[PDB]
Amino acid sequence: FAQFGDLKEVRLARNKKTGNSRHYGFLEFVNKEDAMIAQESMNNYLLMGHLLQVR
Amino acid sequence: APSAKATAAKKAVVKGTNGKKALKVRTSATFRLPKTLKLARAPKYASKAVPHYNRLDSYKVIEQPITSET
Repeated sequence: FAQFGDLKEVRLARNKKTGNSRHYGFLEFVNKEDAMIAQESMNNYLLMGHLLQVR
Repeated sequence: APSAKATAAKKAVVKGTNGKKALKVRTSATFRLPKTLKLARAPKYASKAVPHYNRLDSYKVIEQPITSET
């Protein structure tokens, strides 16, 4: 997500017990417009058999 | 803002960045047929199945001599 603009700070959700992810996270790149274009791009994006949704 | 770095990435993921065509410039203001192949007559059968014997042999050419008084 550097590619969609300069990123401010990122953070995801890891378990505090046998630490592994609960499969979600958060981010703000800098901007509202950067956020919304990234959402428009990756709204229903695909890879193996999860698919990213974004808000 | 433009988010200029993103707009490259915008078209990147949905298309796959193969968006550059190449064009060959046609300096000539006109256009004619390209010199494509013109193949060779290699048949299955022959046209009349026999080489004709010589039609105009010498014994046919000279028909007679002449025995006259000039």
